[PDB]
Amino acid sequence: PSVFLFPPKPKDTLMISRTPEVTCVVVDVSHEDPEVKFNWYVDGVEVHNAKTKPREEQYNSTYRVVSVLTVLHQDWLNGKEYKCKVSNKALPAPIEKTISKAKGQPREPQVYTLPPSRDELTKNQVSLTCLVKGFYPSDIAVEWESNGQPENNYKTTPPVLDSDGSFFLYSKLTVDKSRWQQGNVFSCSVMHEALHNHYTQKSLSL
Amino acid sequence: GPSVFLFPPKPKDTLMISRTPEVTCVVVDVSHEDPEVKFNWYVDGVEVHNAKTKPREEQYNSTYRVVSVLTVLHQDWLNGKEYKCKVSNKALPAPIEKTISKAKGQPREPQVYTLPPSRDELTKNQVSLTCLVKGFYPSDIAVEWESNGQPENNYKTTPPVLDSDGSFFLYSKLTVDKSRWQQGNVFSCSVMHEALHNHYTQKSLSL
Ligand SMILES: *[C@@H]1O[C@H](CO[C@@H]2O[C@@H](C)[C@@H](O)[C@@H](O)[C@@H]2O)[C@@H](O[C@@H]2O[C@H](CO)[C@@H](O[C@@H]3O[C@H](CO[C@H]4O[C@H](CO)[C@@H](O)[C@H](O)[C@@H]4O[C@@H]4O[C@H](CO)[C@@H](O)[C@H](O)[C@H]4NC(C)=O)[C@@H](O)[C@H](O[C@H]4O[C@H](CO)[C@@H](O)[C@H](O)[C@@H]4O[C@@H]4O[C@H](CO)[C@@H](O)[C@H](O)[C@H]4NC(C)=O)[C@@H]3O)[C@H](O)[C@H]2NC(C)=O)[C@H](O)[C@H]1NC(C)=O
Ligand SMILES: *[C@@H]1O[C@H](CO)[C@@H](O[C@@H]2O[C@H](CO)[C@@H](O[C@@H]3O[C@H](CO[C@H]4O[C@H](CO)[C@@H](O)[C@H](O)[C@@H]4O[C@@H]4O[C@H](CO)[C@@H](O)[C@H](O)[C@H]4NC(C)=O)[C@@H](O)[C@H](O[C@H]4O[C@H](CO)[C@@H](O)[C@H](O)[C@@H]4O[C@@H]4O[C@H](CO)[C@@H](O)[C@H](O)[C@H]4NC(C)=O)[C@@H]3O)[C@H](O)[C@H]2NC(C)=O)[C@H](O)[C@H]1NC(C)=O
Repeated sequence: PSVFLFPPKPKDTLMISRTPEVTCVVVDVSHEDPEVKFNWYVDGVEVHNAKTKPREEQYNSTYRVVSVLTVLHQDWLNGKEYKCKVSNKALPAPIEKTISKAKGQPREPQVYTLPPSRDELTKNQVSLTCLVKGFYPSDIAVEWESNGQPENNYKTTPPVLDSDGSFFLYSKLTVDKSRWQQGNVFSCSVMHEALHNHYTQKSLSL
Repeated sequence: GPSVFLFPPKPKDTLMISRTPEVTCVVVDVSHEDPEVKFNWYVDGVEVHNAKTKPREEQYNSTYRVVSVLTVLHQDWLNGKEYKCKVSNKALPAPIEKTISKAKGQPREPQVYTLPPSRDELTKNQVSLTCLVKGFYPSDIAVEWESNGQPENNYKTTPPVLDSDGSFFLYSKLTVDKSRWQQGNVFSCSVMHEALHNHYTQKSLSL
């Protein structure tokens, strides 16, 4: 087999109402030795909370077996280490993989909305841009709204490392030019550990 | 045994006839016991004989790394020819074949828009000049900034991102001193992509 260990989604660790989890994915499980055991540890202290998902027979005739561990928001954000220890009869010895939050001082994102270029105003749809810079760690979530309703026609770049060791990204919301021209107000919502209440919003309208 | 990585040309290299685009087939984890490596190269399945293969080089981990480089014609790559590298070695149960080409699809022309700093950014020492490039296909592209003929050092560009209509977009962010912006220096975002006339377009930005 092989073992991959995955962090929680950024949004999930920032809101207590959400449920962040670490996920341990075991691939290339054969039919001849299908028995997978998981042990989990949080800073070396064994914990007992994880659930194994119903496996998927993969299209290469191997099993994908997945364990999910719920994490405390504040444990993840304070940098605790999550160790998944995997065993299987085709493995020489148990594989461990460990994960934790990027290390270092969190830095507050600066959020800037930018209207469409004049040149773009010739098209049927236009691009509303939210630049989010100066943040650390790169874990962040960005969404758009209007009139408190999610606007879902948007795409956000991955975080990119900037020259000062912080990250930036851009999010692009596309809207019908007629919605823009009629003065509708659009909001770029940013969630990040270094924002007050883990959230901020910036408006954009004509 | 050995593992093979096959690398495409850089996007600028296939777009400018002055440049030399190359496909590079790298074999690592070649052992001492079976160190001979043989490459065979194909273009659309037809064998070609003009690659340049370098002697094996031992790595610090006591395996060999062996590289073969095939020059490609600009128009072959841009017409979607498939380049196959086949690597034979006596430790393998069968030769390893790897293939690379430009992503399949009709090319699409990048639309290039420049956007000035947000009003709110103007209380900072440095401001952000943004170039939005969208609607392009395939995703191979190059973006640069300059002012007064000279390249601007401090910019970063996002990877291409797949858009909801199947084309790509990206943004590139040039950081300048607020004073330079304020004095009306003209900056220009230049873009190179196969679906642009002369594989180039440029858009300017100033206050
Ligand atoms: C023994 O040593 C050798 C040599 O290492 C050297 O010496 C040792 C002792 C140490 O000192 C090392 O620090 C030192 O470097 C080891 O050889 C390495 O082997 C690994 C695999 O085990 C290779 O990993 C691959 O790397 C490529 C990227 O490689 C480029 O970038 C590297 C730096 O980032 C650079 O080091 C490489 O030279 C190479 O650089 C490029 O070179 C090309 C050609 O010259 C040039 O044109 C470019 O300009 C230049 N670029 C840069 C940035 O410099 C990476 O792409 C591979 O990942 C793919 O495959 C993975 C599976 O193996 C997979 O998980 C990844 O997702 C990815 O998969 C690809 O995904 C995309 C979709 O996005 C898809 O399109 C692809 O199809 C898919 N590919 C596949 C195959 O599925 C991968 O990580 C190292 O390159 C190689 N090092 C060298 C120098 O050749 C060896 O491991 C050691 N052995 C042991 C037993 O220890
Ligand atoms: C049989 O069929 C199977 C399915 O097709 C196939 O299983 C596949 O196996 C490969 C390994 O062989 C495995 O590859 C890893 O993928 C990691 C990313 O996985 C993400 O994203 C992919 C899509 O990109 C999804 O398919 C995955 O499901 C997974 O999704 C994430 O999962 C959880 C859901 O629980 C979510 O929370 C996430 O939201 C979700 N993300 C996304 C985007 O969807 C990738 O990290 C791995 O890369 C690392 O390891 C490689 C070595 O194997 C390195 O080459 C690579 O460089 C990465 O290295 C790490 O990088 C760090 C620095 O960047 C280093 O510090 C680390 O040390 C370094 N690790 C190293 C060197 O070991 C890796 O590619 C696929 O995930 C898996 N597919 C599925 C569906 O599970 C089988 O192989 C098939 N078998 C055979 C024999 O043919």
